Amino acid sequence: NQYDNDVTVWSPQGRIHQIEYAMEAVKQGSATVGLKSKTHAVLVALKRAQSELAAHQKKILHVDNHIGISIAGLTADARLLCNFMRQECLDSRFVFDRPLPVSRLVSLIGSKTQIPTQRYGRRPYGVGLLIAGYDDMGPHIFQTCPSANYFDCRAMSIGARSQSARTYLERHMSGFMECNLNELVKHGLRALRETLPAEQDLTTKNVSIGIVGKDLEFTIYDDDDVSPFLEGLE
Amino acid sequence: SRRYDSRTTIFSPEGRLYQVEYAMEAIGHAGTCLGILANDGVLLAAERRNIHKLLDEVFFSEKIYKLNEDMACSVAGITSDANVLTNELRLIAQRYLLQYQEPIPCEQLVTALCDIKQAYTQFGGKRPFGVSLLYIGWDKHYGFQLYQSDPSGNYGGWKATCIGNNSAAAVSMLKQDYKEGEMTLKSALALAIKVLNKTMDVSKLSAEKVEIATLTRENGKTVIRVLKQKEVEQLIKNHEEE
Amino acid sequence: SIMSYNGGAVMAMKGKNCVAIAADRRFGIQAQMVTTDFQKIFPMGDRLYIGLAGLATDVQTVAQRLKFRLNLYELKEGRQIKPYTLMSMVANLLYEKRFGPYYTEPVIAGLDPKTFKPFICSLDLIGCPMVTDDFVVSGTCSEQMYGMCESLWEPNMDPEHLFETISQAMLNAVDRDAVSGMGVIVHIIEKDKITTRTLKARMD
Amino acid sequence: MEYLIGIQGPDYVLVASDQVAASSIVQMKDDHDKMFKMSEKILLLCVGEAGDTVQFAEYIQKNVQLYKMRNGYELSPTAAANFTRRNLADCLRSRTPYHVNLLLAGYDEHEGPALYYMDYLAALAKAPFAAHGYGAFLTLSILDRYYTPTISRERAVELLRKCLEELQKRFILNLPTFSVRIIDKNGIHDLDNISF
Amino acid sequence: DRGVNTFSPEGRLFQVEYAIEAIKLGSTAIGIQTSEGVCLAVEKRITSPLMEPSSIEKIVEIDAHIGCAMSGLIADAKTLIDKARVETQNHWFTYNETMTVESVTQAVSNLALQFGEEDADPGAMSRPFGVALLFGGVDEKGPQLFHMDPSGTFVQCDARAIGSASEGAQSSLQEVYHKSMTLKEAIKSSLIILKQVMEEKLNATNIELATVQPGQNFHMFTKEELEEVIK
Amino acid sequence: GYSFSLTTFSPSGKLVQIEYALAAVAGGAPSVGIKAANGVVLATEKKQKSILYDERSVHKVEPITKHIGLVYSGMGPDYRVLVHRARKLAQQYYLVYQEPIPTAQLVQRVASVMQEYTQSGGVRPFGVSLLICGWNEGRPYLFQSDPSGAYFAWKATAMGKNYVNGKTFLEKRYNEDLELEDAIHTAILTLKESFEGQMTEDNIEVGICNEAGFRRLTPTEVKDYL
Amino acid sequence: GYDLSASTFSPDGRVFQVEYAMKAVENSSTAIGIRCKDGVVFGVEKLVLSKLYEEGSNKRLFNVDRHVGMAVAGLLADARSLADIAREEASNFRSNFGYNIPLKHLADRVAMYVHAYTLYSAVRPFGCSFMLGSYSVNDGAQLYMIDPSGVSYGYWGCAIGKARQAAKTEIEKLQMKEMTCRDIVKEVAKIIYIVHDEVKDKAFELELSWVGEITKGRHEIVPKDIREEAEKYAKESL
Amino acid sequence: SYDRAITVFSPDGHLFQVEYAQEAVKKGSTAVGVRGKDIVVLGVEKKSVAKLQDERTVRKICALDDNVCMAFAGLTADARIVINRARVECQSHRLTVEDPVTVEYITRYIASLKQRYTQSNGRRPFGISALIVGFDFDGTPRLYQTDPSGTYHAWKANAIGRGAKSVREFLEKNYTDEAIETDDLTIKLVIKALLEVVQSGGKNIELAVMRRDQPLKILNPEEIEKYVAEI
Amino acid sequence: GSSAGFDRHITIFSPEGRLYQVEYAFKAINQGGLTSVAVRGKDCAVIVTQKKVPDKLLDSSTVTHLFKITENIGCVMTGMTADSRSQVQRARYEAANWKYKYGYEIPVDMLCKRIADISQVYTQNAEMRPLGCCMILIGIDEEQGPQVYKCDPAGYYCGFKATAAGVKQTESTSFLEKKVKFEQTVETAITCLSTVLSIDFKPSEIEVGVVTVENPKFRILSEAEIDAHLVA
Repeated sequence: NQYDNDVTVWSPQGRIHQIEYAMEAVKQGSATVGLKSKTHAVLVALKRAQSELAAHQKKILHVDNHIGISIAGLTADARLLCNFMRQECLDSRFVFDRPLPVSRLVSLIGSKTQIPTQRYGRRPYGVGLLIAGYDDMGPHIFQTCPSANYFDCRAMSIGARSQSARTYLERHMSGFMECNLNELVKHGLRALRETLPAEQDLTTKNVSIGIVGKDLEFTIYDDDDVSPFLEGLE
Repeated sequence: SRRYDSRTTIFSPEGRLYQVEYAMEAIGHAGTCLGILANDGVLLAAERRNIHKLLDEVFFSEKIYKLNEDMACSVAGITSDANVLTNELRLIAQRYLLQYQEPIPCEQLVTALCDIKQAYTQFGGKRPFGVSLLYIGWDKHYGFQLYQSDPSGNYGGWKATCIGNNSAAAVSMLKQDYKEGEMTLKSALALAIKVLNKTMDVSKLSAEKVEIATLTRENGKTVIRVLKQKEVEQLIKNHEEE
Repeated sequence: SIMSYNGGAVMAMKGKNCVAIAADRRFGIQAQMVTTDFQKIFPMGDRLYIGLAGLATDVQTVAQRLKFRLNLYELKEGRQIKPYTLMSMVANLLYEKRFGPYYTEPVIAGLDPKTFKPFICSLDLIGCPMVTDDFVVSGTCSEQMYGMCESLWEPNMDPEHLFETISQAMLNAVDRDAVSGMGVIVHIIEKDKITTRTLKARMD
Repeated sequence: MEYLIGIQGPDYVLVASDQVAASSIVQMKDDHDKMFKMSEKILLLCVGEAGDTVQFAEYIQKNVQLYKMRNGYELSPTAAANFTRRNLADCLRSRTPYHVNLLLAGYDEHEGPALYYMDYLAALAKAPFAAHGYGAFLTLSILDRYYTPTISRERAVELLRKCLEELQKRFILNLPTFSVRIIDKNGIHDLDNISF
Repeated sequence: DRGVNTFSPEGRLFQVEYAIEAIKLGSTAIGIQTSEGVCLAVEKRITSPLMEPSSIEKIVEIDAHIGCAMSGLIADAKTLIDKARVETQNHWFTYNETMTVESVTQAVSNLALQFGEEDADPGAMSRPFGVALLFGGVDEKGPQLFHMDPSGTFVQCDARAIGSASEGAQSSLQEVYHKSMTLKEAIKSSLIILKQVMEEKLNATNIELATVQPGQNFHMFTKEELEEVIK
Repeated sequence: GYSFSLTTFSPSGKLVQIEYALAAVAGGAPSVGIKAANGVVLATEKKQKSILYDERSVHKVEPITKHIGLVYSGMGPDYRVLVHRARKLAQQYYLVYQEPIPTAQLVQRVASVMQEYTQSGGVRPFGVSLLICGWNEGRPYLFQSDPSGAYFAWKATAMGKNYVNGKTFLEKRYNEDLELEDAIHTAILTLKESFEGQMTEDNIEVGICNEAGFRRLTPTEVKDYL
Repeated sequence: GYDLSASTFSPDGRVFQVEYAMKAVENSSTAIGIRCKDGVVFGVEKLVLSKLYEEGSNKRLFNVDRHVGMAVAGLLADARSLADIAREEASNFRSNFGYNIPLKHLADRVAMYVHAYTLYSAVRPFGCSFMLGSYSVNDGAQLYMIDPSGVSYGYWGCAIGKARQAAKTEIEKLQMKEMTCRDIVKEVAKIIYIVHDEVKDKAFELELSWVGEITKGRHEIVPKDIREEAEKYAKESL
Repeated sequence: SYDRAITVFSPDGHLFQVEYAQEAVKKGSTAVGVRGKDIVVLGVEKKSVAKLQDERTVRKICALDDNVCMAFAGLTADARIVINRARVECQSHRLTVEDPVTVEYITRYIASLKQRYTQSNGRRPFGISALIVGFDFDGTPRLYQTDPSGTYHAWKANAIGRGAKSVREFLEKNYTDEAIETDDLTIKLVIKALLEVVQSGGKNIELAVMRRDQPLKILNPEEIEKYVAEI
Repeated sequence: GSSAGFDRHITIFSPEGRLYQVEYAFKAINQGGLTSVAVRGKDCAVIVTQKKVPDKLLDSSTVTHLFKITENIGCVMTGMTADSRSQVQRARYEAANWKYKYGYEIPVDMLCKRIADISQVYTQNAEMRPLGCCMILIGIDEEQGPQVYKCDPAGYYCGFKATAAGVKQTESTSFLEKKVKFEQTVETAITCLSTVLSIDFKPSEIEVGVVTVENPKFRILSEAEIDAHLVA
């Protein structure tokens, strides 16, 4: 009771409740999947809708020509972090005239989000992220956390019931490197559909796709543009 | 750190500010000060609480401070706080004189200190000043004047008032005896002694236990002056005869 | 020069248990006279006066700022300031603007508040005090004042003799100075009285 | 160059000023008012640098009006003059100094009429009569020769006309019209403009 | 005692959740987006006959093509309203064009979580805004309707109902709105829903209504116009 | 640092933090000040816990200027801070006025520093009372400054442990006519009234102030006086 | 609540907040540091929580300088910021004095920074413990360890993590003073495999880095071939 | 610098501090404002009227400008601060727009300042409510009311302070077009409305009117006495 | 033992006028489980401390409670290790700064006072806690000779003939008291520690720092130097 209010208060078990409460925000968010092959990196997210007359919330944002993200949790914080990422990428292109390596950008995020978890009065960012990018070391899929930790993965999933997608992801990750664009996008979609309820299904309304590869700038597909990828799913 | 914050400048559920109300409790226990305004002047009369035989006398007075050429004040409550406020009034009056090359009107001075007092009640997290003042002054706009201010930063002009111990009693006694417009400094001084004889629970008043400044005009010059013990003794004598 | 922009002359003289302070009354901009009764000598106590010469604007500012400080000083400490202490106060005030100074050279004349001992001094624009036992001059015609004081000043002069000495010094000194004149005001500071006189002077 | 003039009488202050607003060699305005009402019985005539004049005058005007609103009564001419000087003096050594020349005229119930002279360096001086600008050089001596302390207001207007006529024939500038106002115990009164 | 930026066990900011609770006590505002334009309708909720009905402004003009309907703590909205007004004018000065409804909503939505009490500077908010907004305007994409709450989340809506009767009004909205719906029908339908969810008898004085259509500028309905649609 | 007051008014109108700072003073070792016709004495117990403490190392009776000196009761390290501040205030005054600061003007400035720690953010009052003595304008001065920042001018007073008994003893023994040399005796005697055992010239410290200035009596001199 | 702030001492003179941060390092993977005759070897039992993570993710071995390596345990985010702080120190030293910072000095500086977060309520103590290893011809081999309190000590062999009490006894039985980097790499690998728990905390990877004469004073990850052998000699000898 | 958040949201979206500030306004002396045809009248109760107090120093009806004046209720010290702020703003407006500020404009400014104090760090809300009257350039009379929260409306006749509800109930059933027909009648209304709460009717009320164009006027004891005799 | 509000969490006055937090910080000095002893001789000053290395892999050379402040000033720390190191660093900075602005080496009594002044601030400011350590400084004064000073968490400091700090502070004081009421000075110190510890430690079990009149430079005795005094 006395240990779960401030981020600077270590509990007796050696944990920080506030950082754990901020991670709950990512788990309540809509599921999103991120996987990569050998030449591409894709993101697939389930767009949520407040009501039938509302538009599905944006879940895939642009960062740069070689970097794209997928958010889960507090949207205001997601936009905050996105802005920071955009600036860093812009700075790299202004100073060194070259795209900022995805791995280096991820480290900046880690450091930036770590600060607020040690200062009194501050709070952790309540947003989880999935980062897809393409630099000189190929395609990358990173996952940022609210507790400033980040992991380099082959495929990842965050959000409500993302464990089911993760289970599917782990089972079919052996044939991801050799997968082609169309093929790789199907796996993501299949894994993304595993977190959905038995009744509900993935359509061209609640599905957003973002791809970035060897010879392709990070582009986002919405509604009608996601028809091609959707056509074929068993 | 929120944990240790006392929260000095927030309202209570009834729309009260407790620090201000408790600062006021302090004052109602301080030595009695009373102000009476006459036709020919204004006076302050204060119970002394520095009474021990080994106290040295070295100073103008315990509780009566001169603010500029035309005003004085006496204070009730936290002495060290009163020292901050009285130094600030001197600074405010000299600021005015510097700017306009004229003495600060008495109500402008009062108001400007009370702005400082209201700010402590509203923002900054510090406790208020535990002080009430009575101010006496002459200016060219209103002539002889007497004000009272309190820790809320509230003030009001009076014909006669009292603060400190047994103020409530002094006030009902002034409401009985104060004659609007018919008061002279002699009459005022008499009443002071009468009211001070009743608000002090030492039976015999004693000219060692009180301090009396008067403020008059002589030849287009304000004159502020602490009565000497002889004069106070006589004043006391004169009450005994009544 | 900025110091001669408005003109003006001030001088203080020491006598036997009395001090004298005099100044010109002209207020002018360059060659044009504007008024003939501009105050240059200000009271800083019953027997303490400060004379200020130089830029008119700074003369008024310094006088007003000094009054501000003296008033506060006399409220804090419950006593009249001593002549020497005032000099230091003024020096400190002038030294604060070391690299953007007030254009005024003050002269202080008075008697000690408790001992009534004559005291005169002069300070430069940046605040360098100079206590003398005879006389101090300041203004556009300082050279002329030096000549007059050096030959006319005598030791242990009485109030009447001191008045005549400083009057003759100022009068003849301002008559050789084009930007100083239009009347002369003299203050004779004694133990029990202050005598202010305006001399019959040239108005050209 | 702009012209200002003030003449103080036993119980009134008469002031006047040119109405020319000039831009290099052309007169852009011929009915320009250089007088600013600070209060019921106080006028502030200000000339000098473009911009500064109106900025300083209005700044002073706003504070004088604020003073009256805050306390109920108005500031006296003397207090207003010193307030103005203080403000002008404070900016003198600052980064943004006001290059303005002023004449402060006003009437006080207990102090009587008053006329103040203020140059751009903030030197304040009280005077029976005063002038500003290049026109003062040709008119100050006329004031010296005819001005008496008990001069009546009717005679003061005549004296002011003499000064204005001197400018007409001796001054190289074209100042054909002047604003004329008077301040007594009944307030500020506009008088007929003196034109040529 | 907890700070304003304290996270709950369910992963939510306590203050933001409490700010959303404050929006439910506000008046009911309705926004409908059609191909003809966007209409906004909010109940004035007059508490006394002596109170002037024209002094209650629940619908304001952000710009010529953007209108706004607020709900909840009305005084908090003013600050966000001015920000929106400044953003569009700033956009016009710099780019010589009008800002899109989405962009304006986005800019206003960014101030939502800008509050704290430790790392902030002299001028920061000590709590979130307690009001929901409805941005209706017309840009290059045509008529648009956006809804933003205290959490900073903004989203495009075909029809939205904020306020005390938000739940009941939304149900009537989805059961009576189609893609081919016209402006005239939208204006009528909104008024029909507003009158059903109002405790007071709806008339031409206790409600506000504004529309933004292609070409036409932000237009507030006058008493006469209102009366015509009330029949 | 915390920007809110740690001293605040109670519902009775008391400032308990200051009441508690005063408790600290009252448990401090005893101190005495006496203003004679031609000077002032300050005298205090500096009994040390052991005989390992180099008594000569640290001094409770301290000069501020040629003519002013201090002693205290309460918290030694709080005293140190005040001593340093008074020394800086006396210098500041001398640099402006070029005359050594009058005792009562030193007392007002130091007391003012004390009041600020009753109201400023994040701090506790000083757990110290001061006795300050000085000589100026051919008159001796003695003042007490307490933790609230209030000051009082005394003829004679005692503070620290057993001050109430001490004062009663000074009521009876003080007179105005009393010369310094005698004052010194009744100072040392007021200390004896509350002293544990065997007052030497190394476990009291004594300062005097007169025309010549302020100084700490040397242990050799204290011995004579004992 | 005596254990709620780092600026509050408890009745028995303890700073519980700093001790709670040490508990966070206690419930974490074990890392080892061994000071041999001509270098230092670092080994970490990297716990792979997921199969999705890429081989080499969440590295617990950092290069804070050309001649300095860092092995951490506890909160990775806290450890990462400390690594950046260490890097800043090294860089700043070279810019001020013109040469590589001595390990002891670097350790002292970083420890003081760590110690700064254990005196106030405004901030919280770092939830990580790390090791600093380096090698130079003028300094020889040096190994230091810093914890949440800020205490810095030099070691011959050190262990941090959940199994540090068991790894120390395994490090104890070794003659590291006469050993070399080439030979200590197999022992480090062997020791890590021994303390590693099978049932609990399943699935781990072995991280190995060294600095010494073999690597010419530069801190770097132990070569794949040498690591292979070490891991092959660790599993075969267990 | 103190950066603690004093005004924060509660579980049901309530700002406790703002409600506590409104509680302080309820204990304030009754103040009534009535908007007449060609006149504006303000009337405050004098509560405890001592015989030794200088009446002119504790007036609760001040002037912000020539055309704008105001009466308040609640914390007198707080009111003084607000009044000074408004006065400064009135001179600022007069200097940048060369025109007397409209009643609503200064009302807006004061309301905005009050709202700013409910969402700022280290400060508490102002504990007062104000009645602002006056005339705009065109000549139309105005009457506004601001409260601690920062909300403000235009009224015909309002009452604040202790007994505001009681006076509001009587004002509704007494405010008509045949009640503000003439200046006298309008003043009587305010006096009669003030007699419903203020004890010992007569000299316990402070009245002041503002006729078109002229400066604020204050009725004297005998001038008010005469009005009371007619009622 | 009265208490009210938060007088046991932050450095504020309790009902009796005590500062509990400062008192707790004195208990933190004994948490290290060590004892220090400093003895002032006629022409020298020595500091002996308990050197305990219970770990085996620990590099004994990096384990020490004796620090060199300046060339002629040495010290021994007792209590929380991390706090001690920061205080040692502060003292070193203060000393270097003193010489840079005054032109001469800072006196031991002045250095001790400066560290004590800094410690006082922690007892008056609530935001930060006091340090849980104790500092003992030794050095040769050019006019007074050998000096031994010690300051604590309360901000209190004093000059000493001989003084101790740590777990057996009360026992070291009682042993040195009888002795006060080169070789002997070094012996007395070692004896005091050994007497209260009952161990008669070897050369590698304690550390020795000394400053003499002839050799003012702070020095640390080696294994062979410590054994020599132990054999006698």
